[PDB]
Amino acid sequence: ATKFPKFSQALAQDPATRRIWYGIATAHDLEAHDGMTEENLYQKIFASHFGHLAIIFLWTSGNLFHVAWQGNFEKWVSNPLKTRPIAHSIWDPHFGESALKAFSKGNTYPVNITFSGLYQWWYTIGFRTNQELYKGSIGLLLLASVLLIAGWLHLQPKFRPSLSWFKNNESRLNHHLSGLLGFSSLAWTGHLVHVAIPASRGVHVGWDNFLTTPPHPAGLTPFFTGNWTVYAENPDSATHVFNTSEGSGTAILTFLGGFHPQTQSLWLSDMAHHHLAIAVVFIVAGHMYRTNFGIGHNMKEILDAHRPPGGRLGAGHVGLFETITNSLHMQLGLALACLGVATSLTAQHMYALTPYAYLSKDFTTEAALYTHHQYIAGFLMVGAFAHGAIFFVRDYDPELNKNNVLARMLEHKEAIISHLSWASLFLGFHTLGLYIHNDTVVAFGQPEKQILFEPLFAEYIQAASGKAVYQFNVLLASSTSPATAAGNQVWLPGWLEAINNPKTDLFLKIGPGDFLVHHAIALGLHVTALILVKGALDARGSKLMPDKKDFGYSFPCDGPGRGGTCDISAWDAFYLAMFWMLNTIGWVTFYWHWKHMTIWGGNPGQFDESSNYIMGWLRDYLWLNSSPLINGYNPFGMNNLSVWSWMFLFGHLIWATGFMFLISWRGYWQELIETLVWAHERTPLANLIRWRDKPVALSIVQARLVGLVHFSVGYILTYAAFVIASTSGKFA
Amino acid sequence: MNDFQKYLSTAPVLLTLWMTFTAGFIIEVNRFFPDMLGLY
Amino acid sequence: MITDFQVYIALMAALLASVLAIRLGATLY
Amino acid sequence: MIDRNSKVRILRKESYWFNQIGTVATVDQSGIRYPAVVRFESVNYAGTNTNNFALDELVEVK
Amino acid sequence: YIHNDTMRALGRPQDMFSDKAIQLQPIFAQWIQNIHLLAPGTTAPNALATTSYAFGGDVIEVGGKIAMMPIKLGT
Amino acid sequence: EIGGLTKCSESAAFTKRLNASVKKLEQRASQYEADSPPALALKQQVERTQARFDKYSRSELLCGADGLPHLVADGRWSHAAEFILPGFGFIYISGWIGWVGRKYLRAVSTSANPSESEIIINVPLALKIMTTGYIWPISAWQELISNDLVAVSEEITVSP
Amino acid sequence: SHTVKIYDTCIGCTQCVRACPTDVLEMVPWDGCKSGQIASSPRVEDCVGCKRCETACPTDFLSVRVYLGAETTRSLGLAY
Amino acid sequence: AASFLPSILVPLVGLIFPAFSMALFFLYVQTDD
Ligand code: CLA
Ligand code: CLA
Ligand code: CLA
Ligand code: CLA
Ligand code: CLA
Ligand code: CLA
Ligand SMILES: CCCCCCCCCCCCCCCC(=O)OC[C@H](COP(=O)(O)OC[C@@H](O)CO)OC(=O)CCCCCCCCCCCCCCC
Ligand SMILES: CC(=O)O[C@H]1CC(C)(C)C(=C=C/C(C)=C/C=C\C(C)=C/C=C\C=C(C)\C=C\C=C(/C)C(=O)C[C@@]23O[C@]2(C)C[C@@H](O)CC3(C)C)[C@](C)(O)C1
Ligand SMILES: CC1=C(/C=C/C(C)=C/C=C/C(C)=C/C=C/C=C(C)/C=C/C=C(C)/C=C/C2=C(C)CCCC2(C)C)C(C)(C)CCC1
Ligand SMILES: CC1=C(C/C=C(\C)CCC[C@H](C)CCC[C@H](C)CCCC(C)C)C(=O)c2ccccc2C1=O
Ligand code: SF4
Repeated sequence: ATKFPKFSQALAQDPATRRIWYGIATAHDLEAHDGMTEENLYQKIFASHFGHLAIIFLWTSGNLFHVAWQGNFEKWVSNPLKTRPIAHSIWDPHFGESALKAFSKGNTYPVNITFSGLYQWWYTIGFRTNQELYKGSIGLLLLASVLLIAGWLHLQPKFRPSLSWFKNNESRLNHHLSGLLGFSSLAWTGHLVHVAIPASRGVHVGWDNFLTTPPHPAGLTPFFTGNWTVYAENPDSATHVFNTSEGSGTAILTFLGGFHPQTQSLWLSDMAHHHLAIAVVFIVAGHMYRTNFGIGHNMKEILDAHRPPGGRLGAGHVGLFETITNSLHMQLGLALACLGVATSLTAQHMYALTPYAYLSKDFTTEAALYTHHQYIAGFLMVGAFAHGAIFFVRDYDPELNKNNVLARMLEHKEAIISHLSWASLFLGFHTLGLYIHNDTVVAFGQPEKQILFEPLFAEYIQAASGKAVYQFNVLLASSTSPATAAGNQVWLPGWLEAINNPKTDLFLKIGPGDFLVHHAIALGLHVTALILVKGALDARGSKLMPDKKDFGYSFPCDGPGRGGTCDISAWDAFYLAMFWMLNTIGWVTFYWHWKHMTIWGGNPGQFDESSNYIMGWLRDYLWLNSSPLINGYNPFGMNNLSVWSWMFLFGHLIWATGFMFLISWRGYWQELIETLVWAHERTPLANLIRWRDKPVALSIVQARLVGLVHFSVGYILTYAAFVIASTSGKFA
Repeated sequence: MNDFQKYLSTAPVLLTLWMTFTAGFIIEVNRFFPDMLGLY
Repeated sequence: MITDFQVYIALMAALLASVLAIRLGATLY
Repeated sequence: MIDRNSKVRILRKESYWFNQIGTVATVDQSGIRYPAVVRFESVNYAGTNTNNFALDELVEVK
Repeated sequence: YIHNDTMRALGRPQDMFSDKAIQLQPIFAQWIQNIHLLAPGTTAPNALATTSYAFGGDVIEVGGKIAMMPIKLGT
Repeated sequence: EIGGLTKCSESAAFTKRLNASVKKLEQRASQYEADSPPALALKQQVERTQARFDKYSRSELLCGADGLPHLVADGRWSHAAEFILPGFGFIYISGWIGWVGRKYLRAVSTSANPSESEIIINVPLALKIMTTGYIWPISAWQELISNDLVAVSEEITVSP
Repeated sequence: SHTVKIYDTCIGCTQCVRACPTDVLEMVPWDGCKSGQIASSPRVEDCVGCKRCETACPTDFLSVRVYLGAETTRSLGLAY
Repeated sequence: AASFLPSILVPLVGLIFPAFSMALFFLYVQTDD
């Protein structure tokens, strides 16, 4: 093309403003660009990945640099529980003198406090001085440059990888599993043993003395001799003060279980052992596929041979090998799905099994991290289903996958969708019904008539791991259980202490109130899934539009006929599911925050009793904890929470603005724009200036996207302010 | 009469009557057996 | 304390990244 | 067999009445592409109750 | 409104559109109010009091509670 | 007890709630006087309150720390009154309604105008069909094993 | 601009050509149907994408399908 | 002194840079190669 969308003649030859809008949003769909060959596609994608990696490293470099140049890491290291971590400095020419003072509280210059947890992580991993952080930043800047060079290099004529190289699954998997994940873990345990653990005990091991400071007194003698037990002897005493030698030990690899008494975090020795074990597992697993050395498995054969003899699963997995290798969308979907689960797990396990020192005592940071990863997880999950649908519309070959496990899924689509619908209905009616019952009776002044179910099943699981409050004498909660006898001399001692300590988030106590919220979360997952799954299955066709596959993943509609076909494309399913995703994640995050807020405040009872009905959430959570935020700036002054206050209102604006695009549709606006064109052409003086791109209204799908973005941005921003200002304003 | 009975047999009318009856009997049960959260 | 020289060195490194970034972008174009 | 007043099951996947039963009204014998005219008791999303199908798309049910 | 919000948040209350800073008084309305207040006995000679105490006058109280009072207009 | 709960008869919080509730009503009644219709009403209300708490106390309900009754639903028959027994009631009634509805729809489907009988119900027939739902469990099973309930891929399906 | 295609299931009802707001469709002689006529789309350069034609088709599935595509002044209905 | 950098760079990054970038994009999208 000769216009902006060089990759699309259709858009390029467009006489309106759409040319600009669409060109920007269709830029990264390399597969649909004019004149795209598969080889070029892969090559360009590979190079683009190098660029993304570089951006990630530049981002990390910046954090280190700004903390080192404008932060208080060293002071924090000295007094971790009495210093507020600094992120970066503030230079806003719009600030008033008062603001300069407010944001400069506790320091000598205006500054922003970090709620990212970097200080704790770096403290745990070994960083003790600002100069060290600087070196890291410089190194990452260099690595970023190297990655950029690689992107250019592999796009050059003699270094462009072949399409075959891009499809050698065995070699990549072997290498990625054994080297990227396995050896990297081994390297990490090396760092922990050589640098981190020594630092925790007061010894400095850096690039200056690492080659002459043995990690363990015995040496590598025990390792090669086979007497590995030596490395687990003399674990740090329970009276050990972190970052000092008082009460220190010599152990480097142990399975103590539990948390360091003073830092209330997992033992470093245990983490080292953890990564060492994981390393061996992955390195071994990376020797499973054939890679030009004779031995190994061929993935195609494995998939083809797996067909249940009964015939209940049809022809089995035959045909899937080719489908996956020849479809980038399916690959992306599988990846996003797994990463989404991982992100949720990080959030869930990181607040219970605190990994970093003094992180549990920083309430605001702990709250931010959870909400951060949970939201990212939602986006990652939705994307997986989205690309799954794109696959069906674009890359699915009905003939190749004949009676395959995948095809049969599309044969009982109605069954799946219908049953998922029933589940959603059941959960919805009863969950809401029970909440309303509890609200009404309480309102009428009769709280004794509430329907409160104890979460017995969950309580049982907690007891099974050792919790004793519930009084369920089972498994690890039983002294006579075979399980207790097994680990009583291994890891249970430490675990049974933490699990039965009320001041830890390991298996928090649950009650009737938790039962209901969990069932609400269930509703969210099921309903969000219904929308996404339906979109995927009904993406290649439906009774209303039996030829949907010929129109694509995203199209405005199919006309006002046959009853009306608005929002009938698969893209619209993503659009609709996004709202539900936000709602469910919101419920999850609200639950975590309120529960923890009450615990931190010392009144766990408030949640226990007020969480049973809806008014409680509104009055004892949203209304009560909004007081610090809404008073960031008042008719009498301002404080450091002013920025957070302003953002809260800003979020509401964006959210509501989104509604305009969602409820108002194109026809109205197009007609109005026409009148404006008339005016400009008929008004003297302004007539001198004219447009080169005809002014037109936004398209149907465009408006949907714009609206969803406005809704989403406002949603996240408003909650971000609340979770931070409320927690910090009250407990910090 | 026949025609009126047909009108009374229309869906909307029958629903209202049935629901009124159902609502009434539920209310009456609670009037005589009140405050129950279980079968005792 | 990060010295001025250290800060200036960092800035020089960033510049290299920038020039190498423009090229990658223009090569992908 | 397809014939007037016969009952058949549609075999056109794009049809609203796929795997459903209809009554053959008339079958044209002039070589038109879709000779049979089947009538259904249920309206489609458009409100029609009839369509013309080829003999292969129809299987007699009895 | 947005200007004022930003200013108060930035610690610059003297730059707000308020009765204590840049002020935007409703002069026209204030004028009409005075006209209506002075009407009784002038432009409305046979009347004895204002049509409404909102325009101006005294505070009418019934039962210790205020029924009507002059309502003033500002920025 | 199960879950560390306590029987409501032995929970102090439960009793405290009772006393407090009654006190509130009584304090209100003090304003009104003697046989004043308002006072008599409030007096009757306290009786109901006392009865409710007593019923729950004599029951097997288990209260928590808040002194509020908590229900148990793990399948134990010790607390079957809380969920299992009432649950059977719902299933029986719900099945009755569904079964009779399906029966009527299928019955009027073969009529002169199958759509007029859905907007204007044939009351006589409906009542007859409605009464025959008390044995829905038996009828349903019989219909399943007779291959008359579940259809066999002779139903419309999507293009893919 | 847009693409309009006619399929063999046409019955020559002429309803589509009588609904087009911009004269894009015509009725041409044919022998595959009893009516002896089929629809054609000689002037797709004037299609605005209304889909009124599709709404008028009586066939089980539209015999006339409009696939929206490249946009021009004519297709975007711009009088300015 | 490095301390002066915040007051020399921020004006450029938030005002000069964005302006020139937007101008270039406009010229790029308004050109007919
Ligand atoms: C040992 C050699 C080796 C190594 C180290 C790598 C390393 C890499 N390759 Mg690779 N590659 C290799 C050999 C190797 N390759 C070979 C031989 C081939 C040819 C067959 C390729 C072909 C190839 C392609 C075509 C591409 C790569 C890409 C990449 C990069 C992935 C992006 C990244 O940084 O993520 C690294 C991420 C991490 C280290 C974090 C991992 C986090 C996970 C979630 C941990 C999970 C732990 C555990 C399982 C979770 C438990 C809980 C669970 C149950 C939920 C990475 C740098 C991609 C790239 O970006 O290129 C620029 C790419 O597109 N490679
Ligand atoms: C590794 C992750 C990954 C990758 C490589 C891709 C890659 C791709 N996706 Mg995909 N996607 C992902 C994750 C990913 N996605 C996730 C997580 C989701 C769920 C949200 C989706 C949902 C999704 C949909 C629904 C669609 C794609 C599409 C595409 C393709 C084209 C993308 C495009 O046109 O963008 C071009 C560039 C842009 C759109 C610019 C993005 C601008 C964003 C929307 C606004 C930025 C936010 C805002 C400005 C912040 C300001 C706030 C401030 C005021 C504070 C491309 C192959 C499209 C397609 O058709 O593929 C077939 C498509 O329709 N994806
Ligand atoms: C408060 C807002 C709200 C509410 C309540 C709902 C409710 C519902 N949505 Mg929904 N939705 C909303 C906003 C909302 N939506 C928004 C903003 C969007 C835009 C993204 C969507 C997009 C959306 C999609 C895309 C889908 C839904 C679906 C559903 C249903 C899920 C099944 C369910 O919960 O059954 C229970 C339903 C309820 C509890 C709600 C109605 C309750 C009434 C009052 C009846 C209560 C009866 C009570 C228990 C007593 C009964 C006995 C009595 C008669 C005596 C449900 C009806 C899904 C669906 O169709 O369901 C399968 C679906 O696919 N919604
Ligand atoms: C008595 C009639 C009847 C019967 C037997 C069924 C049976 C079924 N429906 Mg269905 N349904 C009905 C009416 C009925 N439906 C009506 C009127 C509606 C519109 C509101 C729906 C909407 C509906 C949805 C949206 C879904 C089902 C689902 C289901 C299945 C699971 C059971 C369930 O959750 O139902 C729940 C039923 C409802 C929520 C409908 C409310 C109850 C109705 C109004 C009772 C009707 C009684 C009738 C008026 C009595 C008149 C007859 C009398 C004169 C003799 C099952 C096959 C689910 C499914 O596919 O799972 C596999 C599902 O997702 N149904
Ligand atoms: C992406 C990482 C990142 C981010 C978001 C920031 C953010 C900020 N920096 Mg900073 N900085 C970074 C990395 C980063 N820095 C690195 C690596 C260095 C070392 C060279 C510096 C050195 C630095 C100095 C010396 C100063 C700032 C200042 C500032 C603040 C004002 C903005 C400004 O004038 O920038 C100017 C920043 C530079 C000229 C550094 C080079 C630009 C970086 C390397 C860009 C990174 C590329 C990035 C990934 C592109 C993303 C594109 C994406 C949006 C699509 C702001 C908080 C100022 C400040 O403190 O104000 C109070 C200030 O004086 N920065
Ligand atoms: C990082 C970006 C940035 C920076 C550094 C500034 C800086 C400033 N803004 Mg500001 N502003 C910004 C973004 C920014 N703004 C954005 C995004 C908005 C939109 C919401 C605004 C909206 C805004 C308003 C509405 C006002 C300001 C004002 C001001 C000035 C108040 C301080 C002062 O002494 O005023 C006193 C002014 C001076 C001492 C004059 C300084 C000399 C001027 C700035 C020279 C400009 C020449 C420049 C090179 C031309 C640009 C060329 C082009 C190619 C880029 C200050 C210069 C106030 C002002 O007075 O504007 C000047 C004011 O009324 N800003
Ligand atoms: C969790 C989400 C699930 C989705 C992913 C997992 C897929 C599900 C498939 C897993 C197994 C397949 C299951 C059935 C599908 C099936 O029937 O396949 C039967 C299958 C054997 O068939 P094959 O085809 O493999 O073998 C062919 C024969 O020729 C053997 O050679 O496996 C079994 O035998 C399972 C039987 C043990 C089941 C354990 C029962 C124990 C308790 C459960 C019963 C409780 C009753 C209570 C009394 C009231
Ligand atoms: C699905 C899956 O994952 O399967 C995988 C599992 C796994 C394990 C990865 C596989 C592998 C590799 C192999 C061969 C694994 C087998 C065994 C493994 C793990 C490693 C090998 C030998 C160890 C030896 C010979 C011991 C040296 C040990 C010696 C010589 C000593 O005992 C020294 C010592 O005696 C002194 C001198 C005095 C004593 O006082 C102290 C002790 C006793 C300590 C498989 C089987 O290939 C496939
Ligand atoms: C659309 C689509 C797609 C996508 C899909 C998806 C997205 C999926 C997801 C999925 C998922 C998301 C899944 C999940 C799963 C989970 C699981 C499977 C779990 C399991 C568990 C287990 C197995 C167990 C465990 C345990 C243990 C270990 C021990 C004891 C305890 C317990 C519990 C813990 C694709 C692209 C492919 C294409 C086609 C279409
Ligand atoms: C307001 C509104 C509009 C009109 C909104 C418009 C025209 C946005 C115009 C302003 C934006 C910010 C674009 C302005 C861009 C500047 C002129 C600078 C452009 C520079 C280029 C080089 C990009 C629609 O077109 C529409 C369509 C369908 C449903 C709802 C709606 C709707 O609600
Ligand atoms: S998008 Fe427009 S043309 Fe399509 S169904 Fe909706 S209103 Fe009709």
